[PDB]
Amino acid sequence: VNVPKTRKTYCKGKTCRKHTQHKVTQYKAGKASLFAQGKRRYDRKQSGFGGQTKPVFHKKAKTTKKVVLRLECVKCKTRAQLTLKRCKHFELGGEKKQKGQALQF
Amino acid sequence: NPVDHPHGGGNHQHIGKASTISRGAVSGQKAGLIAARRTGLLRGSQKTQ
Amino acid sequence: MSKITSSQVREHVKELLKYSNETKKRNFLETVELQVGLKNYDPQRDKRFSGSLKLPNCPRPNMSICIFGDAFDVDRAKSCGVDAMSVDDLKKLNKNKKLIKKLSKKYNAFIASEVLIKQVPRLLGPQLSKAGKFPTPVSHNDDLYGKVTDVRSTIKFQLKKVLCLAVAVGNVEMEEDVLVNQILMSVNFFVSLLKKNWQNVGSLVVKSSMGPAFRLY
Amino acid sequence: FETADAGSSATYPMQCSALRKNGFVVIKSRPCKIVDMSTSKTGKHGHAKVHLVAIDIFTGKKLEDLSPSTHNMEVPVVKRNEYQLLDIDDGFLSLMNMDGDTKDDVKAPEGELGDSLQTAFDEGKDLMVTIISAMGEEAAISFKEA
Amino acid sequence: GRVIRNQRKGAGSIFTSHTRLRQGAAKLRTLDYAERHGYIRGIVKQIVHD
Amino acid sequence: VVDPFTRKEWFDIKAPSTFENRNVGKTLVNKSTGLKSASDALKGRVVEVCLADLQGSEDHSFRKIK
RNA sequence: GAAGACAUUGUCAGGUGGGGAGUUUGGCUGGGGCGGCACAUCUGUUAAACGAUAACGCAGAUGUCCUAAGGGGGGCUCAUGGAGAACAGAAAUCUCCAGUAGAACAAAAGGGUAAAAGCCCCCUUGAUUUUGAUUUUCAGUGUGAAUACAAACCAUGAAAGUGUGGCCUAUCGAUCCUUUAGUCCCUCGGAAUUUGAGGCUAGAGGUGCCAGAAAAGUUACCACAGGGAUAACUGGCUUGUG
RNA sequence: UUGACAUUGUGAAGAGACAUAGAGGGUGUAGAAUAAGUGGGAGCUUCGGCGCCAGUGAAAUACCACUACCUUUAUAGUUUC
RNA sequence: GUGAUUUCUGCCCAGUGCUCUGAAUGUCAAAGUGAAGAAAUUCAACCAAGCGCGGGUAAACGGCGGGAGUAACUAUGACU
Ligand SMILES: C[NH+](C)c1cc(NC(=O)CNC(C)(C)C)c(O)c2c1C[C@H]1C[C@H]3[C@H]([NH+](C)C)C(O)=C(C(N)=O)C(=O)[C@@]3(O)C(O)=C1C2=O
Ligand SMILES: C[NH+](C)c1cc(NC(=O)CNC(C)(C)C)c(O)c2c1C[C@H]1C[C@H]3[C@H]([NH+](C)C)C(O)=C(C(N)=O)C(=O)[C@@]3(O)C(O)=C1C2=O
Ligand SMILES: C[NH+](C)c1cc(NC(=O)CNC(C)(C)C)c(O)c2c1C[C@H]1C[C@H]3[C@H]([NH+](C)C)C(O)=C(C(N)=O)C(=O)[C@@]3(O)C(O)=C1C2=O
Ligand SMILES: [Zn+2]
Repeated sequence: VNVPKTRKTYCKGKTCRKHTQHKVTQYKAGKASLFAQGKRRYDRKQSGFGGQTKPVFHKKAKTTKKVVLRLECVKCKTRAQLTLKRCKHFELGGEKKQKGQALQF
Repeated sequence: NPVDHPHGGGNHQHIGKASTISRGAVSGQKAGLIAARRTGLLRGSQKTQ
Repeated sequence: MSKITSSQVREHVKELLKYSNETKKRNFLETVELQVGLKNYDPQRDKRFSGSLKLPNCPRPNMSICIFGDAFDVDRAKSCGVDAMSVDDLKKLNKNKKLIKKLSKKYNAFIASEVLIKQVPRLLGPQLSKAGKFPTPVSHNDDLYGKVTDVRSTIKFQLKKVLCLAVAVGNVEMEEDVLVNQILMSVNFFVSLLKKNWQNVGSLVVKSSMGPAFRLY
Repeated sequence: FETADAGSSATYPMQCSALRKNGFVVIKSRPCKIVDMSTSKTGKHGHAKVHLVAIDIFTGKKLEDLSPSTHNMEVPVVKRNEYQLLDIDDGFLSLMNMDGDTKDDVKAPEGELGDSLQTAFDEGKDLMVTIISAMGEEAAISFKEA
Repeated sequence: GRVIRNQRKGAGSIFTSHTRLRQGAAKLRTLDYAERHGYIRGIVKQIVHD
Repeated sequence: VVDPFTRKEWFDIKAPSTFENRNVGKTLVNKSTGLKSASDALKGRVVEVCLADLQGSEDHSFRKIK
């Protein structure tokens, strides 16, 4: 699906509680740091003898992921997240479609 | 029988898997040709000549 | 982490416009050049990076553009004022090699038409693409003057065989802040097109037309 | 500056029985084309299991697989695209979309099909080539005279 | 499975060698001064079957 | 660059006193470096020469001495 | 006599390792198996004119697509047929007349819609924020979907109004773990400052066996607890077939 | 099985890599051209001329940088075989 | 592994094994090295065997299909 690079939407910041301009990006997940408490617990639990201790997911059924947009306001630099539905293809700011242009096979 | 040997089981007498065992195998697996670089009838005939 | 920030680029672009704007004021409009260079990218092995970016202002403002158009594109070119190159002299030109060489070397950017773009390989030869100049399509709805400015602004980072790339950023008399913003945007576009990003950028030079090659990184 | 890409694994999981002849299947992280299939009953109150023989298309390598017929299998979402060849450069063929002209990354196919393609382009006779795209890799598979 | 025949063979008991009718071990004369410097003369007296 | 012809040096082959030409000729061997004695590389050598060249006269042209 | 700071040996790390060890090897089902999904959903019918309602009943469909195919406003009327106009004919384009919808509304079916909900044009981002209430499945729990408001800020339009995604009915996901956004917030418990870590509020990464185990077989060498809830004889009801 | 550390002391010889600054270089056609390539570039300067235009060729000559590759020079040393 | 003697043991090294003085690190742990930081740490190169790429081996496990046209009866097809 096509979504524009810019969007006027509500800003939660205390200096601007009105509709302000936001740039639209995609949320890419973080680095999954090693010192998180669950990771340290997993390392201690996997250490030793006994093999794998927590389940590992195998039965993947869904192909798509919900896209979530990171909106950064251009004035207060505050960020927000907006969820858009399961789409296989995604283009930030692609070319706009044409109503009645000559088809080209 | 399959309990007594790697080659073992039946309904037909056959090896089942490749009879060329590794050199780096373990005990109980080395029933066959141990580190066979070549197999079959040889002709011929030099090794170091 | 962006290895290259504004502040050092502010200082280096101050000294760049210093050397251009009083020291060796010349008789023609010079252009700012970003020359970049890669380290671990092996051209024969990796996936080739390719991408064009429309600049927020203008580089070289006197590029020489040629319009392969038919009737509406040709008439729009006559209105605006760009050399329009119709199917007439194209099929009057077909029977040669030197003349297509002359056309390709004479006009630097080529602009096309949607209904011409498929038989450009046929009517012309592979020479344009081999040089690195394929005509960019222009629709009938698209305003030709606006797309001419578009093509005189677009910067192309594209690997061909080698590891040094060079792109014109802008002119030497435009204002300091837009030059800083443009060179930062072009650097970030290159880094975004890469695989390992700042890890695999290795060379970052800015220049205008002459000896002093003002390094950024 | 980033690159937008919705999370779309290039595999729909389908079924061992729903894979058919001339198929597409993922055997050990490689695309491959199902060229042979056989169902087989195991026991006496047993179920059927599927033996799959397929050819990896990007290398042309035979890969085999064995699974219970009720289990799910990854099926690559292959995309075949019909492009126009401008000129065969230094091993990396230049290719054209319907209007766009990026596609300059596909290695000129090293087989006899690509050698005959080179002979064709050398005596001109301009062609449209067919390119397959699947799980990050793309390859020219078949030339066709326009 | 089960411990197979070659493993049992290496584990001793039944698969030892029968040394009842064997003579002494067939070994050369040990190194000494006589063999290291000059020569020594022995007489082969009975050739037998091991 | 390896430049073996300046790495090497020339030596003079001389004949037993039964003959009349004392000078037989010249050879070349690598420099006497550590762990490799050029002198042992010289003792490992057999050389061929004409008896006409050894005795001066042409009556011994067919004969060859090693 | 031979080897020599190599090797052996000690400890970690990678590989290999059915030789060995544990464990698993879904459900429904006119017996079980193969097949299928009737396992999470949607439309018409069965369904017996409130609601509810079964079968491996029938006919089908879903795991998508769309920055417009969302929102507002304006102009027009759509299939089809007839009569005509160079090339031009059955059919290319243009008119006129008739035209209650016989078209279209992304997709399956049903419903709805004519100065529109259809087709073109203009502007936009209500596909936004804060939590509550209600309906459907329902235990009146969750998930999903939807309804009507409130406090804001907006869009559109002259305005009334409309708009909290798709004209309506489907298009989807808990704990634990990871990651991101918010205030400039809380804690690191002897006292402070920075990184780090843990919290609170809202999302995403996914469990399709869809209220959500991490999981291959064989056994005629078999074993146990059971079952006529369940098959292979006979009997019984029925007689398509004979 | 492979690697590291320890047992484990005492010495050589030869190679390779890294380490920063220079210098120099890259001749099949054709082009008068000694064309490693990419990019800007119609001006350039030493005031002679060069460059564009022309021609030529797979690509062009001024002004220019950058890129790798190769060769050595300075090269405290570190490190591996 | 096959199973006296006689006779013979055809073709296939794609798969799975097995093997190598084949080739370059493509991937590659711990320890060691360098950069940043106030450090915890993070990121780099270098990176053993192995895996991957290449070759050999079937008295290793094993495998050994189709479809057309084609000869004075027709029919089959030595042949293509
Ligand atoms: C001189 N070369 C041929 C050699 C010879 C021997 N052994 C002998 O002298 C005896 N072998 C003969 C008699 C010549 C057949 C050698 O024993 C060796 C080597 C070479 C080195 C190479 C080392 C190198 N490392 C430093 C990166 C390398 O390229 C590898 C590698 N990954 O292939 C090595 O393994 C290496 O470390 C190495 O082990 C070598 C030798 O041991
Ligand atoms: C497995 N190692 C111990 C080994 C052994 C032998 N030869 C033997 O069998 C040893 N037998 C002897 C000791 C000579 C009697 C070997 O002969 C080799 C090698 C190593 C390979 C490694 C190759 C390698 N890549 C391509 C996998 C590599 O990167 C290099 C390199 N450029 O450093 C190589 O040296 C390699 O290509 C290579 O040549 C090897 C051997 O020759
Ligand atoms: C055939 N031999 C001469 C050899 C040559 C090379 N070098 C090459 O092949 C280089 N040639 C190229 C250009 C890379 C293709 C080699 O690289 C090698 C080897 C063999 C082994 C030697 C091994 C030896 N081990 C068995 C005791 C050894 O001394 C060591 C060691 N302690 O360093 C090894 O690790 C060794 O296994 C080894 O690495 C070898 C090679 O890789
Ligand atoms: Zn704001």
